[PDB]
Amino acid sequence: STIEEQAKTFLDKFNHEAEDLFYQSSLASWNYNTNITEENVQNMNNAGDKWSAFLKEQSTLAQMYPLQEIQNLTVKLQLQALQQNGSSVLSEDKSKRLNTILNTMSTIYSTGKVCNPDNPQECLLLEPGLNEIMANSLDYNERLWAWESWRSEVGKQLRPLYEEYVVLKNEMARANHYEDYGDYWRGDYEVNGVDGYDYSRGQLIEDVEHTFEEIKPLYEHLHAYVRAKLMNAYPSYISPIGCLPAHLLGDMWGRFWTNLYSLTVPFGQKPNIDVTDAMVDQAWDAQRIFKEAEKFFVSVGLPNMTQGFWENSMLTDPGNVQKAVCHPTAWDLGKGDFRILMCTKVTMDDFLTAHHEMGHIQYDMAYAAQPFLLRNGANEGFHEAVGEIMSLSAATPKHLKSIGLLSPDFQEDNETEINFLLKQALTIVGTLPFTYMLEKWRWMVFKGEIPKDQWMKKWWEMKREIVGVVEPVPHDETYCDPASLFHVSNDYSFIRYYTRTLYQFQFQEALCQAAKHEGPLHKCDISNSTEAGQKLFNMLRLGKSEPWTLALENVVGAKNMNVRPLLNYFEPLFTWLKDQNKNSFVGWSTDWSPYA
Amino acid sequence: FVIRGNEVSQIAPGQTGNIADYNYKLPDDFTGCVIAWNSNKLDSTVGGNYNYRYRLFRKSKLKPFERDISTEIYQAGNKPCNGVAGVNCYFPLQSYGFRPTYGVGHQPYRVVVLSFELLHAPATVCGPKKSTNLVKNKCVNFNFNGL
Repeated sequence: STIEEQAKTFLDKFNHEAEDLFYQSSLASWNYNTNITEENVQNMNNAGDKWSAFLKEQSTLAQMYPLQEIQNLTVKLQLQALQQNGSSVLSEDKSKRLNTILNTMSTIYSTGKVCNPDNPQECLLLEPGLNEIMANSLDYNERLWAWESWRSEVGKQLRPLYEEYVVLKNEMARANHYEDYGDYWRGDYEVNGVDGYDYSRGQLIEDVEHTFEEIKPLYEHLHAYVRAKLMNAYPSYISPIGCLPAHLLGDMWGRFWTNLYSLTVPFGQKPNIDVTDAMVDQAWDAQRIFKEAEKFFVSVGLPNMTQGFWENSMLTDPGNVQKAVCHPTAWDLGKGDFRILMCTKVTMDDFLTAHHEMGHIQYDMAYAAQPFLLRNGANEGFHEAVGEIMSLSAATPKHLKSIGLLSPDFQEDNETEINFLLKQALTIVGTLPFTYMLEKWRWMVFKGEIPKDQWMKKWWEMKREIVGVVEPVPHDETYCDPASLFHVSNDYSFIRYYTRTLYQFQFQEALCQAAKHEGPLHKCDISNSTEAGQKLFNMLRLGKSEPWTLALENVVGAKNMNVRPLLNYFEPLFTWLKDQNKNSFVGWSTDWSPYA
Repeated sequence: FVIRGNEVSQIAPGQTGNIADYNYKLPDDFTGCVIAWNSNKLDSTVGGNYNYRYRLFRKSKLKPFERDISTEIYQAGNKPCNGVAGVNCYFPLQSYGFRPTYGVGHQPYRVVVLSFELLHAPATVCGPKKSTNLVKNKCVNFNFNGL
């Protein structure tokens, strides 16, 4: 009888629609893995982004209201996350034109026909799968020149389209304040139209000389060491002067540098460190058998209730006998069926994604009868606790090595240990400038008012390092295709793991000094930490209304002053990592550095 | 009848798909029209439309104007899997599973094939949704159901 009840009913209808759309994404993948067909990819291009139009309705009632200051902290955070300002300036006809252009260009890009078993290495790089298998060949010259030729022949004719896109944006892009699309899921990260926790103009105009020049020597040393490792440890098959190979980055962005630890092994034929016996024999996953076998004697005597053997039914070949081209769309309805939708390849990024998916589905078995408002957590700290912690706990090879289920053929040398130490050292402040520079770069590039007179100083390395496109002189601006990469659809920005650069350090201090297992402080042991990552499940249902992790503001410290004790704590290790190489010049940074 | 929305993209000349290859054979000289729109509030139920079932594959392609009146047991493998979904064997019958709030790409999409059929009898059926008005006492041209 009131407008509030109708609004609540409409919100429930929207939640049901979102749940049913997720069920659609799951069921289409189920059917297309039950049948030999691929046309479902078409539904990715057209249907998906269409849903975004419906979101517009919410904005129509979300801007003028002063409802942004709800008294409850959790409700306020949820409303900040789910009701960002968005791009509401476009009109209906303009929005329709933009949507049609987006659909047409996405269809053109995603329909790359050149990906087939007969192709040596040139497949659709947009879709992973077999592409990382047949392309594992020593013909680096072909791998580079064929790729650059394909990029040229697919991008040179698109220049007028990108120019018209740019000029269409530029009429109002100076006041849109749109930097990252990932806010669609985490709009609380950046605040548009008013000052917030991000870098405002007054803060940016000061940070470009204090923090920039404070971290410039560190970034200089870091990427100088990276260049030395890349042109010296690797064979000099090509001149270091030429552009770096983009295949080393692994993914399109290359932000996950830890993937280098996965791809540190050039070989791909002989067996590696993985459970592949069932894949060779039965062509199916074998982790479920291990999970079943690691539970028959780990009882705690008198459990409150049992939730470990709900699915006692035996299932063989739960899907396709032979796997088709893989695509990440893992989602299960549950309670009436459970099938593995995600593939399994040699990539720790896939491992971390699948661990998060497994945690979310484990949430789903308990929260399928709950509204979408409380279905997923608000703070990223919950996902961090239920995410990479489990991967780090399971990354210990001691448990698999002690049992001795496979052949006793194992190899380990000093190089592997040094690589492990370097990977651990990549999870500290060293990685911070690399991501901060990318964030600042992406924020400034979408303004259109920065002068373009100078390009050799802070723009010559963009084309040479990130994309690696070979050009006579990189004096151009119209080539900025990666800034509008397809992943804007799925919002896979990794800023949600940003705090992992800091928070996971503190947790180490909780254990590295307490447990102090056999071994010096150089290599801290994290063995048998899976119980620590599993004990949190005992009260997640109870603590739904009082999230303790949201209250503390330990994520950030104090930007208004320099904390002296928190700047020289690990100086002996930092200086050792800094001045170890002899090619690093000591002192003032020379204006002309051809080798930097 | 009703089909899955994605199968609309499957039915095409020379293309693959469940409907084109295993359910219905497109005539080479098909004459007619297919009218379809979202039947979310009509062909779907809140409680779950689990009654509908379909068959993944059939041994022989269904001929035009042929109705599959058989639901025999299917054994896709060379060994008696006895209907167990496993190695080299599949379960012939699967559920449709239509719900009201389905996405457009996979809604219970309508299918209305108005196949013009020439049997051994003169015409007796029409669809004349065009009948205009009528004027009298003026020299005009008139048509009444063919005359």
